[PDB]
Amino acid sequence: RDSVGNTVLHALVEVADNTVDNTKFVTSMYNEILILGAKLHPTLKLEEITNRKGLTPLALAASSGKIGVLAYILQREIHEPECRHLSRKFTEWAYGPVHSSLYDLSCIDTCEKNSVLEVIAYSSSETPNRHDMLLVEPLNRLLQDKWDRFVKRIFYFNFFVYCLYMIIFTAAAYYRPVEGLPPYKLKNTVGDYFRVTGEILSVSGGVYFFFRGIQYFLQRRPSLKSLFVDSYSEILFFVQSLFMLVSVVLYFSQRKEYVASMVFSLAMGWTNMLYYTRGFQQMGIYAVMIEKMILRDLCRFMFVYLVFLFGFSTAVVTLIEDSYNSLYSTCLELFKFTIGMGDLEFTENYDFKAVFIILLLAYVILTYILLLNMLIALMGETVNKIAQESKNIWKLQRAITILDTEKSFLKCMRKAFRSGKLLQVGFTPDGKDDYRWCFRVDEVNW
Amino acid sequence: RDSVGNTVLHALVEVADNTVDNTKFVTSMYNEILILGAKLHPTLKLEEITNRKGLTPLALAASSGKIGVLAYILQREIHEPECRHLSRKFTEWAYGPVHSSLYDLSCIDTCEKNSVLEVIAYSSSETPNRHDMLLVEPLNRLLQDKWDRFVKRIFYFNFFVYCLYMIIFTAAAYYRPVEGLPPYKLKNTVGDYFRVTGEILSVSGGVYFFFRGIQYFLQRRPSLKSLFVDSYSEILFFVQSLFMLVSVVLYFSQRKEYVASMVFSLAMGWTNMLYYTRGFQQMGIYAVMIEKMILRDLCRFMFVYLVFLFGFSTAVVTLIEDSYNSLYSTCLELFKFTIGMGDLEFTENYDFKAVFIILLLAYVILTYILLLNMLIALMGETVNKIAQESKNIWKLQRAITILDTEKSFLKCMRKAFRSGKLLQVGFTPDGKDDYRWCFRVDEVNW
Amino acid sequence: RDSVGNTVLHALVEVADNTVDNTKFVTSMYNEILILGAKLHPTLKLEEITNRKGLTPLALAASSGKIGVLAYILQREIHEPECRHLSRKFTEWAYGPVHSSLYDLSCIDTCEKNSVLEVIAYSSSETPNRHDMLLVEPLNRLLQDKWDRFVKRIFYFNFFVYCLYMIIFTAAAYYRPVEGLPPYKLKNTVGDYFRVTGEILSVSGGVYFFFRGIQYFLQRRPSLKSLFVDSYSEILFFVQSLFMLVSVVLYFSQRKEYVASMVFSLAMGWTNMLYYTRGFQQMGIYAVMIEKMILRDLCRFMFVYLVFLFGFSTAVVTLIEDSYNSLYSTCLELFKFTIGMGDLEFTENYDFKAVFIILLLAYVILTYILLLNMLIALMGETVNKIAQESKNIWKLQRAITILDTEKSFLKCMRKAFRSGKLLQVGFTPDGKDDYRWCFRVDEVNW
Amino acid sequence: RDSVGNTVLHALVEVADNTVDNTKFVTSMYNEILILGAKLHPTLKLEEITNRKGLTPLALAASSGKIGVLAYILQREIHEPECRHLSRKFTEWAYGPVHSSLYDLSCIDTCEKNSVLEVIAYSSSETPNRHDMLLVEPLNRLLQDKWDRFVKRIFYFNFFVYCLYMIIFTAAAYYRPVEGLPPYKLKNTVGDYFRVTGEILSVSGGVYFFFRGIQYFLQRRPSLKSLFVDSYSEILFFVQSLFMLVSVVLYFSQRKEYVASMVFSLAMGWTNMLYYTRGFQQMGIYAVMIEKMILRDLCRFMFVYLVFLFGFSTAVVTLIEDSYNSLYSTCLELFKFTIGMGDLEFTENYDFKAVFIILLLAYVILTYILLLNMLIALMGETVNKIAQESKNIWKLQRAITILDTEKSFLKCMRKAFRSGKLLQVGFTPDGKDDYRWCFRVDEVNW
Amino acid sequence: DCAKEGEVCSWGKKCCDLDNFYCPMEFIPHCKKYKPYVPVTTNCAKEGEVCGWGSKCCHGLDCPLAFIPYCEKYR
Amino acid sequence: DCAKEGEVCSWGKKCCDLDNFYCPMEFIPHCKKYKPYVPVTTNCAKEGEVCGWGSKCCHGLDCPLAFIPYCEKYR
Ligand SMILES: C=C(C)[C@]12C[C@@H](C)[C@@]34O[C@](Cc5ccccc5)(O[C@@H]1[C@@H]3C=C(COC(=O)Cc1ccc(O)c(OC)c1)C[C@]1(O)C(=O)C(C)=C[C@@H]41)O2
Ligand SMILES: C=C(C)[C@]12C[C@@H](C)[C@@]34O[C@](Cc5ccccc5)(O[C@@H]1[C@@H]3C=C(COC(=O)Cc1ccc(O)c(OC)c1)C[C@]1(O)C(=O)C(C)=C[C@@H]41)O2
Ligand code: NA
Ligand code: NA
Ligand code: NA
Repeated sequence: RDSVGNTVLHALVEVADNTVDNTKFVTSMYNEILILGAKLHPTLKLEEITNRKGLTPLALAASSGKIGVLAYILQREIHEPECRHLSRKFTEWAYGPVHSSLYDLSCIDTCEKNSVLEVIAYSSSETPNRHDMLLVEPLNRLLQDKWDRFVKRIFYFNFFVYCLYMIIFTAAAYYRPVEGLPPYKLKNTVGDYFRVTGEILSVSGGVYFFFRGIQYFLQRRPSLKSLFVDSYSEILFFVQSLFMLVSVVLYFSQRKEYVASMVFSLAMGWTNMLYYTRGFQQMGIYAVMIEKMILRDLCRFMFVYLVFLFGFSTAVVTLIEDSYNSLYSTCLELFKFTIGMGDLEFTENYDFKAVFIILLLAYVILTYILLLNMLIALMGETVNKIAQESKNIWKLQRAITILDTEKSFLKCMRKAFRSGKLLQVGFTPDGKDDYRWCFRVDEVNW
Repeated sequence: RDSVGNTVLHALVEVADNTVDNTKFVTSMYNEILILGAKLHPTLKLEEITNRKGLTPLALAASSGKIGVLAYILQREIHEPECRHLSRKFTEWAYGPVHSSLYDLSCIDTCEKNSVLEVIAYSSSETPNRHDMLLVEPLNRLLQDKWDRFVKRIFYFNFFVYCLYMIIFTAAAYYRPVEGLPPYKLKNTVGDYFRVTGEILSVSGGVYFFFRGIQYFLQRRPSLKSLFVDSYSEILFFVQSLFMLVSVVLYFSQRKEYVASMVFSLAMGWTNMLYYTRGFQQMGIYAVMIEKMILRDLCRFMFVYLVFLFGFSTAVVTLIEDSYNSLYSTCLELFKFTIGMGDLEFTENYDFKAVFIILLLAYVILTYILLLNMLIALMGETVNKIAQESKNIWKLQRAITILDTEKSFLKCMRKAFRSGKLLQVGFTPDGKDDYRWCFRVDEVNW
Repeated sequence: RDSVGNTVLHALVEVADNTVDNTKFVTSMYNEILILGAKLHPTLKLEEITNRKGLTPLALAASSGKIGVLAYILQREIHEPECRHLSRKFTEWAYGPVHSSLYDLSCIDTCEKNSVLEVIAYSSSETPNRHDMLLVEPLNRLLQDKWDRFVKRIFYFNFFVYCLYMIIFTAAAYYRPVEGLPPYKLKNTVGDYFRVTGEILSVSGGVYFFFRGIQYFLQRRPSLKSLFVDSYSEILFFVQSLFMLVSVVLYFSQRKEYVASMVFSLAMGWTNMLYYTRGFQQMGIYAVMIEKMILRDLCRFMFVYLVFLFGFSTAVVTLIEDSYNSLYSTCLELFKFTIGMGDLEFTENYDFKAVFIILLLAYVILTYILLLNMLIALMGETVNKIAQESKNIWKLQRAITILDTEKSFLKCMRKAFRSGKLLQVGFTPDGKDDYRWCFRVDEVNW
Repeated sequence: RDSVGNTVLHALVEVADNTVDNTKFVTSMYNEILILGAKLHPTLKLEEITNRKGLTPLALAASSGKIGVLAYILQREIHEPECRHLSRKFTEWAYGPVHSSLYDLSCIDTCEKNSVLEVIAYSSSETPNRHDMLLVEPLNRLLQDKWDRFVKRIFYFNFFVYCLYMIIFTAAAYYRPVEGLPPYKLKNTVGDYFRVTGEILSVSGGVYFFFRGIQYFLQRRPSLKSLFVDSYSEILFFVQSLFMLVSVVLYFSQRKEYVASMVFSLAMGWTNMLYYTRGFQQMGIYAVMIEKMILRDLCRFMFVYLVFLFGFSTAVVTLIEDSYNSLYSTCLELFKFTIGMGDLEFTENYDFKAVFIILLLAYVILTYILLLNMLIALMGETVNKIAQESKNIWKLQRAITILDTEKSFLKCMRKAFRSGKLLQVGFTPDGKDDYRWCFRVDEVNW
Repeated sequence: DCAKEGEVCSWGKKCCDLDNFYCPMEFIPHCKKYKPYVPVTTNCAKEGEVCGWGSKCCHGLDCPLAFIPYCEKYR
Repeated sequence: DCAKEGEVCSWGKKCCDLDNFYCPMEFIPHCKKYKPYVPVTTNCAKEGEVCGWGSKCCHGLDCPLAFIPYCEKYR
């Protein structure tokens, strides 16, 4: 019996929970069942089962993080006659500590529906072991070789182009004209032509980023609940694009406020450069730490601090009546007290001075010594919590970066395949030959 | 032999110390003894034995934290013909990994003397497993379902009402009249009517909290030694009520000092809003951390710091004689030095200046670098100590919140029972049927 | 063969290294040797061997930290007919979990040469288990009962007397006359009589502390190498006494500089009050942590910081030539920069300003961010290191406090013994009776 | 078969990976191979085979970190008749726990190509066991004796001389003449002669350090990739020499800017005195924590901080147009904000003030609270990382310090050999006697 | 050009005549004209009375800093 | 009584005539008299010249804050 046409292998992928004994259970069942199916009806491929979502059992295993299934289903190796057309791994050369294994490469690069990499790297950040799933030998070495071969030429080139764009934007912004009421009529001097060119390039960059963000949001379809947990970088780039467009709209509307928009874009224009530090072995950690601290910490501490700030602010402002002249100024003053920059003068001529002093001393003790250092202790725990995972984290930062680039590929090339339509495998119940884009990989393990 | 009429089960509850083999021994003795009692005199219930404190073996096991006993006595399960009327756990449907067990829930909701929940949640903060004892399946799931069913609507409603009350109080306080000598005669303008309404609502809230606090203190009877270790929240709310009442008393006494009281109440009126953050899965920890740090840490560090401050303060004040013009001002100045806000000017015209400098440098080195960072290390230790246990603490903080509300409930209905006078158990030595308010719970465990 | 007349038991104390199997070895050797000695020459006691240091095997085991030997030799329990006079432990009543043992307490309080307490508590801070050696039952119970019985009334009384002395000293110092050229002629007003009385009491206290310190130094005879590692408190009290005496000497010398001495004494007069917080279960930690940090940390960090301070100070002072007018002022300014209190103004009219700025920025980065937080990390390590173990240290803080007081006791009674010349032991190869100052202790252990 | 004429022992050293069973395998192979070689061709020594790098199997094992091979090959002990000339360890006196072993010492001090000391202590900080490999007994005792015997008399003396030099230099700096346009004509007063003498001594020191640094760089040949990982101290001393030489060159060129060079040298002249702090058991650690923290931390954090600084700096400078009058001043102001020294004044007359405030508050929150404390937590992790390894670390500091000094020896001394051409070993396949400079060492181990 | 009295300043414009008008810090800066410094009115405390707890002292004397201040004429 | 010129001040005594004498901060304060404010002498840099790296500018012009300053007429 089944629910939606699921095969027994499908139900077993669902049931498996990465326990060692359950792993052996499902592994042995898969071995026997696949052998029997190969012998009974060697007429068509059955692993590409359709479904309501079109999900294969290996695709489901990738989606749910059932690493135990992936460890075996992608590593079948057998030579028993009448069932030799379902093997995925082979061997050609062998030595004591080193073996030159031959791996099948289908369902990874070009499956046309949902490859293995296309699900592990695009998971919803609930899978407990997505950082380890890419450590399996075929995927790990494929990503390593794709990185070494051609990807770097595109990544470093992108980084250089972005840096040039930001330098040009900064230069154009610095030299804006001072007289009021835009738009301004250019003179025939060379400086005006350079400034106009800089502005045009800046707006072009802004428009480009806007459309890239639109495409990403339409294709990915975020949930609106995990919108900010993932896809942080696209959100920030898109926000920059919005600010730039608002700035140009105000510019052509004959208002002076466009500068107030522009500088905000300019600030992010530099800051988002930290994105490109992902993918470096060492310097990448200082990006992910900022992301975690700024999302999953301060959105909680915000309310706890704000209660204290607002309560004491209204207390002080209503106590003194006749520099604390308004609610805003007092909010700023107490904020300055919080971070140790403020000063306690105690000038004359306030009535109720003796109570004012007690309130301020209570506030300073409560906020500066007690609460703030509590926040610091929590952040210290957060950063120490991911000192050790840094290697595996970096691997994810590598992998996703590749998958966006090779998907885009920018030159109408088709060099993604590793090597060959190798016919040396050629196993099939028919008399014909076949290939699987096989990859020779040396494993040194003893 | 016995001390105060205690049964053998009672003495075994006393003796039990939560060791695994002692648990096995006591449980086996309970099984044999209860079966013997059912065989000998199946005429009346003996589990509800009275005592000088009126504690049943269940009640005593709950009070003393004998978790190993509660693991058993609340989950008795046996098939002994003619003696099946003392079982608590049953089964109706059963599958491989999942079983739909049927749990007896009598004496938990309406025992009329002292329920199990009324002891675990109201313990004196010496029981070591009070945060874990509520994790047993019957109680745990009962509380979960009671929360999900109806309690949330009351809790969020309470939170909203309190927030409105505080907003109204702040608005009324901000717009107080400026001219002196209260009470003030209202004008026929609308603003005066709104202000009077705000004041009336504020005083009503103050009176209400006063009476709620008095009722709690009369019902609970704290020891006066653990008065502040538990019941922190009622103490703070009551303090607010006292300040509000003092304020109104001064207001009608034709004194303008009432504002000095009112603002203090206003400050607390915001701050203890943090109480309602308890019960949230994540944001609740920032309340209990503050409670622990402010009680069990600074009441010890206070002595050391005060000794240093007072000693150096008197030294400086007696050294210079002829701004440090008095003991109070110098105490404030050295306090400012402690938290890095002060400044070292070294003006002219002090005699013995060369000694004054040495004293100040010794003080700064002793307090700012050495002592304060020691305090910070201890608070960091405290914060990391309860990063993990907070989850279980949150469960406790959930449970107590329910028990106050459900017991009160303020609508005189009786919808708190889970379901049914279920007769499917119906076990008794007589020919009659019976019910125990049983609850069907699916356990998924394999 | 032997070195200095040492017995075989003595050599076994020397050889024992607290290993479990060596403990069994020396234990069995002691059992057999003691039995043989009892059988061979039951004529005189042989345990009180003389030596060059006058150490018995018990005394040497206590001195060297051979806890394994103390674990047995103080609790010998055996029934060997005709040789029952070597047992130290006996029994009168016995139950399942609780036994009312009878412990020999001789040679612990009045041995007249060197008791176990008199070397365990007076060790040179190299003994590895001195914090645990007092946990052997006879010693632990002696100290606990002596504390509960009478010692507290003396300790709290001492604390109160000292507090009164310091209050009187502060009051006398505050109201010193302002006119110059001491000594000053008193007037017949009451205030002068009170001031003179206060001064006389203060000087008397100073003299008393001076003589107590001298007596301690003569009796203890410290090494001059571990002078400051132990005996910190006597050193500080003695320093106070010296400052007070110098102050009075200057006072009668017709010089007005005496105040410069007096205030220093006054400062320590308060600070040393922290000594009396030792012996409290909770608040005692804040004394030992300060002692350890101020001795075994800053005497190392001092030189490393001073190199930076002096180097940059001379660099800045020689760079600018024509507020940094002298070496002293510049040293102070850079010190202010170290602890975040200073300010970077960069005024005009210095030549070489562009290099001055680079030097200061290098200094601020090197000292404030980098070095100081290194020091803070080390102190955090120290504080967390002894957060736990110092519970055992509190026991030491108890024990030494008793041993100084009971030794003096200031009432010329001899009520320190626990109870009785109990004759119920009465074991001897002769026909006579005897007592060992035995005490009955209930041990509950199962 | 072989690659480059390597012996079987060479291949075994290469293959060994410090596993226990691989250690046993290689050990037994060495035992059998050595016995066979002694029996087959007792005509010449074959263990000391050269290679392209000139590395013997002992030398290669030392170079590659094959500690397991050093554990055996340095301590061969065997009684094989007719083949006893391959033993390195012997015995003369023996007792129960203590044995007076006799160790061969050849090829450690005078091998004339590449001693074990010359590669174990000169590793590239990639060897995994370099901190432990010198803990093998013969090397450890050699270094301990060399330290105690004669080496100290040099090292302390060296330290004193350096300190004296710096003092003179400081004086020579302080009293420079004030009038402009060097060089200055001396007067016949004594002060001028002292100043000229001081200057001459200072320049001589600078030249000496320059040539020592050049000699080191030519002899060592650093890779230019690990140039700064090792050889930090020579780099700093050489930099000092360069600054001094530039200073004197400008001095004779009739320019006033020489002082701008000189003070920089003066600063380092003090600062790097911490090099001599290495070699102390306790005070040495405070040097190493600097060396890592300034190299392997801030060269990473630099770019992350600079992005924020530059972005916000340009944003603020372009927002306000008409003290923030230039990019440099604004960069300084925001830097002052980073370390809590600055002030938020909010003066009048800036247009767009409402946006200026928001930018500054965002910057303060982003840098001061969030980023900086992240840096501090990472440094805390680094500091605690090497609190424990200090005992090993200082040993390395000892060893290298000896090897540079004794090799240099500075006085034509030849005291490095322990004692004697001891003939008591005298084992050889010939009928002759022989010596191995053996060392008698008492080992106490049971 | 600058903004006039009652107009929003500091978002794109400053107000003129700093000796006449100022731009307050309230997050919506409507600039306003100055007011004269009126002298102290009645109900100020006199010499020897407790100051700072319910009322300030008159302009002729100062209120010192202490837990329970008493005003004294400056000398 | 106060101390006279050349005597050690601030250890038990201050010096008189603060308008004439001051007690310096050198850890042994020998009290000293003030000096006249002499004007700027020669060798000061002029407008357009680099200032702050080897010489200051004359009293009639100012030296801005930047990595390579150039002096300008004070306005
Ligand atoms: C997520 C949003 C919408 C965000 C947008 C603005 C307002 C932002 O502040 C925050 C919230 C904030 C508020 C106050 C202080 C700091 C941060 O975080 C980002 C946003 C956060 C930052 C700081 O975050 C970064 O370090 C950028 C970054 C780090 C790591 C990345 O992988 C990354 O991906 C591209 C980007 C940059 C700002 O855009 C900026 O330059 C200013 C002035 C404010 C920052 O809001
Ligand atoms: C490595 C190089 C070339 C170095 C040379 C100069 C510029 C240096 O700053 C650094 C970088 C720097 C920049 C800003 C602030 C701090 C450090 O580190 C050293 C260099 C680093 C230091 C500080 O490092 C030390 O503590 C010295 C030291 C520690 C341990 C050692 O074993 C040691 O070996 C001799 C030397 C001293 C300076 O030379 C100095 O006195 C000033 C003003 C700057 C320091 O550059
Ligand atoms: Na600070
Ligand atoms: Na920390
Ligand atoms: Na400040």
